[PDB]
Amino acid sequence: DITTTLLHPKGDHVLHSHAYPIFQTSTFCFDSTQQGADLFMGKGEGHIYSRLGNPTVEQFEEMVCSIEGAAGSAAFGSGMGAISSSTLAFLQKGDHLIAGDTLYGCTVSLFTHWLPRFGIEVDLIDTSDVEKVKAAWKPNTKMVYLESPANPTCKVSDIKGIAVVCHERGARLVVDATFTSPCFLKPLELGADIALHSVSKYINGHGDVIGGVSSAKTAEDIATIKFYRKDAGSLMAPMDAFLCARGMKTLPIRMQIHMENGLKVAKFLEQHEKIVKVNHPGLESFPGHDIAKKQMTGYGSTFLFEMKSFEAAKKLMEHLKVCTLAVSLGCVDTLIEHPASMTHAAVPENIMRKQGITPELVRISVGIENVDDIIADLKQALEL
Amino acid sequence: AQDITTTLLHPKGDHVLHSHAYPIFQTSTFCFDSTQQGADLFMGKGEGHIYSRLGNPTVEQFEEMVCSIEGAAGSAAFGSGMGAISSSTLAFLQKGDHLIAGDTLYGCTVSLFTHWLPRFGIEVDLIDTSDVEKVKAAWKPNTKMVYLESPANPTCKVSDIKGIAVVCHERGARLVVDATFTSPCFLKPLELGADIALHSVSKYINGHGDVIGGVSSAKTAEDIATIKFYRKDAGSLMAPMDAFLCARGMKTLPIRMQIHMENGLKVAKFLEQHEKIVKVNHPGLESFPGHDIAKKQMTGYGSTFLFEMKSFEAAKKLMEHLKVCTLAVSLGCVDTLIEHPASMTHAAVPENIMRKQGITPELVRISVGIENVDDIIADLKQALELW
Amino acid sequence: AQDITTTLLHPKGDHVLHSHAYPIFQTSTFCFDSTQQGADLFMGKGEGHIYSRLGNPTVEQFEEMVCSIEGAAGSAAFGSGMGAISSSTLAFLQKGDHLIAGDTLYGCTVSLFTHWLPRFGIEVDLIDTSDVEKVKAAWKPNTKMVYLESPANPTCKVSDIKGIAVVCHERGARLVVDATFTSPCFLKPLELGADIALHSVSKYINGHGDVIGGVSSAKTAEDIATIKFYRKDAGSLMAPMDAFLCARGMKTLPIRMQIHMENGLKVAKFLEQHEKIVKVNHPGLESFPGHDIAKKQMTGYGSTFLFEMKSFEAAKKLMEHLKVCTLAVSLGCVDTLIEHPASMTHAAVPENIMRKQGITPELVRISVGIENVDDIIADLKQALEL
Amino acid sequence: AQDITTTLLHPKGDHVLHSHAYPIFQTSTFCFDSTQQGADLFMGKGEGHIYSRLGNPTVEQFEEMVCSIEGAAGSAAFGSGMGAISSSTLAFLQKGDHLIAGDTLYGCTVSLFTHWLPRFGIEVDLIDTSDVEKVKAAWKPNTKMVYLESPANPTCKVSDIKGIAVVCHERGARLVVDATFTSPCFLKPLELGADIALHSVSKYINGHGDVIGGVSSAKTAEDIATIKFYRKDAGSLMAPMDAFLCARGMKTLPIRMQIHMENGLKVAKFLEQHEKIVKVNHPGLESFPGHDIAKKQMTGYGSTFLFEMKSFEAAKKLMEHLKVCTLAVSLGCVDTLIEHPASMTHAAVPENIMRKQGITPELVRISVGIENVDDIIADLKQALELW
Ligand SMILES: CSC/C=C(/NCc1c(COP(=O)(O)O)cnc(C)c1O)C(=O)O
Ligand SMILES: CSC/C=C(/NCc1c(COP(=O)(O)O)cnc(C)c1O)C(=O)O
Ligand SMILES: CSC/C=C(/NCc1c(COP(=O)(O)O)cnc(C)c1O)C(=O)O
Ligand SMILES: CSC/C=C(/NCc1c(COP(=O)(O)O)cnc(C)c1O)C(=O)O
Repeated sequence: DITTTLLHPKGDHVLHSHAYPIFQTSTFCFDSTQQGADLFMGKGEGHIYSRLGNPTVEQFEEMVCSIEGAAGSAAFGSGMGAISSSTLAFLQKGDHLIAGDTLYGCTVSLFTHWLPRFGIEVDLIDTSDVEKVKAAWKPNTKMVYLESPANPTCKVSDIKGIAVVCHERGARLVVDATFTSPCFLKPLELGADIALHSVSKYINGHGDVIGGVSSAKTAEDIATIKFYRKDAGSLMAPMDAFLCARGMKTLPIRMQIHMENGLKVAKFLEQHEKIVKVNHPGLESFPGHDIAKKQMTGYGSTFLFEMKSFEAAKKLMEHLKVCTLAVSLGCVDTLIEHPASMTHAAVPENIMRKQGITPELVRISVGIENVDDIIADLKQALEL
Repeated sequence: AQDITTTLLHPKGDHVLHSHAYPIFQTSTFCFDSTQQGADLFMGKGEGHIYSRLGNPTVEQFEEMVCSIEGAAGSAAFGSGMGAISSSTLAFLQKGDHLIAGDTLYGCTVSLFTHWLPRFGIEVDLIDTSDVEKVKAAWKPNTKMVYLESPANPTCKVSDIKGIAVVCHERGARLVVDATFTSPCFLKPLELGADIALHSVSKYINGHGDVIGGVSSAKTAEDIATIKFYRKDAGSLMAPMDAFLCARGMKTLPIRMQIHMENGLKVAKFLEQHEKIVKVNHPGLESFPGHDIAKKQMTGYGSTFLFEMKSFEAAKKLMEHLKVCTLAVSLGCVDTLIEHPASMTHAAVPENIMRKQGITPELVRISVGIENVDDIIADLKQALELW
Repeated sequence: AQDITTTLLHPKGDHVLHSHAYPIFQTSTFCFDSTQQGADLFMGKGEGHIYSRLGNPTVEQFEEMVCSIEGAAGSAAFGSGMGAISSSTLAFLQKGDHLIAGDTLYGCTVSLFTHWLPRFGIEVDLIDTSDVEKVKAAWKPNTKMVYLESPANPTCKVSDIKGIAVVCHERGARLVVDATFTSPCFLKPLELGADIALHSVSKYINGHGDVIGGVSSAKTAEDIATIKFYRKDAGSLMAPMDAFLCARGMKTLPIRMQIHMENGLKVAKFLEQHEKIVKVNHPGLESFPGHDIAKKQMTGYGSTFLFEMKSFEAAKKLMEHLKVCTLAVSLGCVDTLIEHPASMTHAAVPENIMRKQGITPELVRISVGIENVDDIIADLKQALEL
Repeated sequence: AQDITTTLLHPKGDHVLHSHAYPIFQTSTFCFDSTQQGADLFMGKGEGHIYSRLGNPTVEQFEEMVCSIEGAAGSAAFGSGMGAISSSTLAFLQKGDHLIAGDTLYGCTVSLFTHWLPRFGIEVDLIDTSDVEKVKAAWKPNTKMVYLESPANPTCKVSDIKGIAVVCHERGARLVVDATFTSPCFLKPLELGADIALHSVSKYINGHGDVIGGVSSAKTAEDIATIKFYRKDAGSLMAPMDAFLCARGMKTLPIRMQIHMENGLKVAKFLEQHEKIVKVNHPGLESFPGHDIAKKQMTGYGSTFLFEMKSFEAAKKLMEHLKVCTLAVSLGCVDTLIEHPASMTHAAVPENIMRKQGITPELVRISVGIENVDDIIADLKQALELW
């Protein structure tokens, strides 16, 4: 499985060290003027300066590249860095971008405030309906950007169907697969051109690092992305790369538990009288379950449910003993959040409506704690 | 008036669990007491933390240190100098705006302004900013920003920061200054009229050659908020461990700069009088054009500068036979570094910009560290005197 | 009751500035509010910190996690397993005391007990602790301690911890158990009657091969205070960064141990039926001597064990033609390690005491990781055909 | 001869993958090429690594830096000063041996020597080592070691290291010196005849208040090997991250020490002439007994020293009303620290030893940092002149 691959990354040992060393350095020495000059022209093997390339970071990049099935991967200081670099490395004044209508808050901010200032046209549309994508299409359409399942509502898009449109019509497909991890969703295997993650979430999974990663189908696209990163400057620190690579060693095993724990918690919620509705892609009752079972080999453990009022969401969120009230997701312990007033508080009213985000919704990110302990925590909070 | 050495060693803030050194907050998220307290923090109400991309205690401590020396309204830390530069320009410039920038700049700044900005509909002109009249002649109705690096990397070309600020202030343009080469001990652009002062922290501020990072400081609370708003979406963050290391390096910044300044002037004078050396571009030498501007507008000099050999082969022979100096890119480290701009830091600069910058194969750039200055001069002398 | 997985993920204690992950207190010293407040802390009242050698918040968080799983009065972290062992024995033993220790121990423990303790006037007997009557027969009027490893490094020899604890309780001696090889998920010596339980945290507890450290946990508040008092003067400290890494590694200990156990078991059964293998020393095999004791005293098994090849040449051929397993010392890492005890971990052990622990040039020690077992079996299988 | 500043910035050793900063080997174990190569390293021949308890590259780099300044045959790093002290004594002393140690020592060293060593059959006398005749009078046929701290913590009592060395050399005893208070910039006990020189690295060497560590250096390959043999079984290891930080702190050791030495002397003179101050114990003052010995045997002074107020109440009022100085134990940090030995560092010292040390409630110990010395003096002055 994917576990052996992750624990046995390709490459040589450094001074026979079993654990890969942390290259906490800015610069590298040259043997001669020519050797230094050659590296600047991309000939020969070696390093120049950590913003161009750091061995500890490259090891992390290789690990993600191996499970994505990519030509190459680039690490960043945050998911937002991956997202900016995977879009603005390509899009320019006069170009048009189609993006999902329901996206992580700060992605809405990027697509909605910054891109138009740089002369990029952006439409947000319901990407669960492939014909809706075809109708928004323009002659200057250069990219489609998807998040599936979406944050926070878990709305599922047909990545593979959109990928066909993109191939035929000459556009890049970018997919944020943060919510599912590369164990369960491999967008490049579905026709996508770029797959990206907030490493801050599942990939690292220990709640102690912010980082991003972007993987490209072609060698030319990852070189462009890295060229942008050189100038935009969102870098993963060597220490964070050591921590991310370390976290990734247990990724396959953690995902297995996240997925099963998640399925079980959602079912407890779906059949509980105080719960109106549960948005989890693995449920038969959820719209897009068929597409998601087809296009993914498993599910993340972050999902959303509806209470009967705002008072009751507040009641539940503030009387839990095990779950922690905090933003973020995909950590080893359980997190709980209120999107309307937190993660998606800054999202414009009209995008708020079309997304379906209301004060009645509560988002949970189920950890790898014993499931029954998680359920008993939710139980006492709901029933008391 | 308390000395800068004392200020850096005693930054404002409450201790955390009485810890003498400020802890490393290696965390992504923060817990809320209640939905309301968390809701409130999201709308800027109250004091506290949400998520490290928005604000991390260890990073904020480093920001406060830099803010206190720049004399700013606030500072923002980044994953690299280039993150600070992108976020200090593109947070304000939009399609249809015009930027005037110096014609001699760090190579990747040239890349950013010359490849990326035009793609975003931003008009850019690279101008000799050592002549205020050339800046005025380049001005247009839509000019919104002037960006300077002075002394410039790598030729040390000096721009009249005060003189250019007057023009920005009269015409509604922001003045942004990259002061990396001098450090905030010696060059404080906010006191000269700049709106934004920024640094690659990777050089002098950290000083120890073991971190890549950036910082930008704004005169106005609104401009720093805009910068951090851009940083939130562009995602160039300083990691907590890197902030801890940068704050630690900065504790010795004033005494390191004092030694760098003195060492670099002595090495530049030795080189200036050596038979093998054609000329020396250090802004503290009386022979240097713009020495008079540099001495009025700065309070000292960094120790990174450039000199001319008689040939490319003489430069290669020198660079490769040093035992104290290290052949490598970067600068501002405690130990002495040396490099060849034409084929290294500036090799990717388009040909017309590189000849406008005056960069040729005979030039060598040296970044003098805090080693004993006589050991540095002896290392250079032996190499210059080779069979 | 709350499951161990949940307990490790939700340790007791206040958050620091609302930080979700516990901060790394990379500091030597702490500030006082007042002379009295500083003087009061030095007298042990009430709450706070002075200096990291005395107590560091990051390190104490890790200590609390181990203490919670051991069921102890308290825990102390060290710079290495050898620091935990040294501090758990010499904190109590003095000139004229006598120590009974298992005859099969980690090589450096042998070095401690055999070279250093006798120089400090402490008498030491290495005896076969798998037979409780031999423990009784070695007993002396000055016996103050029994030290056990079970299963032993590297042969996996099992001792009757429960039976020996009764004798220790009867005769007024402390029982100290190194449970490194099994982890506190599966072996809990303090439940068995031991007074002190210790681990090289370098192995499973951290489990990522990137930290050296030790921990010792005591039944009584007085004993853990004595251990810490010794640590204050001896100076084997866990660094704040290493404590951050050990706490973090420990968050997945329960699920890692589960895979290590199942993985190890299957590899061991593969080897036991392979015609190039004379015997497998895995305590979870029905064949192995003292399996009966190990099944009763432990709730699982570690993934490190030993097995015999036909010759030294064959052992050499195995270890040098593997593609997935790594030739290296240590154990309990996420990936598979392989080692040759006679010329490595136990090379320094005196021939005399080496003879009677039954370690020969034909023995090979394997530490099974959390890789897919099928891949580990294939690696072994391919190499057993050259 | 190359300056110590240059030596510390250019340590011998190969670069690792051309990295300018030495990497952090956050690893427990190392891979072997073959059964033979692994077996050989345990023997041990020739070059390479096994397991970080036996040797770690990052830690070994820090060890070489110390070894080069001490002029030793080798150095060993530890998890704490106490770790270095335990391993520099108990690696050699066994049951039946006799140790002579100073009567004024760091409190936890008194604890080690008076509680733990006797439990191991080692005979210990604490002696006034400021008088070589008292040392000779305490000598017995089984004396194997003399252990000194000079200037002593906290009273700065000076011992004649050179005089005592002559006696150790003639009689077959090892001389062990704890030079923490002075740093290896100013005191090199191996040049004065000591067999072992050690430090709490937690103080000046690291200098930044953010690590606990120890180091010990021996004049002979055999002695450093025995120390490392002891270390491997006692298990007091320096962590890879802590070694990276100590090596980084030590890059500025010579310049920090120069500023500490001058600041401390100026603060001691200010205090000495102040009406509130009864006495000042700084070995650089001509009024101090043993000033003549310190001057001859050291090439400078650390900046930690003690002074006498008129009362406990006056000491407390001083300590609690400082804005620059920080109230906390420890010393040798870049910022100034202040402490009350009687109730803090030396509170657990048996009262027997407390009075031969001369430690009273009127004494305050100050560790003067590298802040501007006028800011430090103004902070003391304002607190001394309080209503
Ligand atoms: C301030 S709110 C906490 C952050 C949350 N998510 C982030 C996120 C990013 C961006 O990733 P960073 O830049 O690493 O945070 C990208 N893509 C997706 C699907 C995401 O969910 C959150 O709690 O929903
Ligand atoms: C590959 S070459 C090494 C880098 C060099 N300089 C960097 C630099 C930056 C950018 O700062 P980071 O992003 O922190 O590197 C910004 N501003 C200025 C005046 C700079 O000199 C160099 O060796 O000249
Ligand atoms: C160079 S040999 C590698 C080390 C091995 N183990 C060590 C060990 C320790 C000591 O713990 P540290 O001090 O953390 O190593 C204590 N107790 C037990 C049961 C052990 O196995 C080894 O591979 O057998
Ligand atoms: C709990 S009190 C704070 C510690 C202080 N000093 C320490 C010290 C050590 C021991 O070094 P570590 O083990 O690194 O602390 C050794 N040798 C000497 C001359 C020392 O001064 C103190 O504030 O006086």
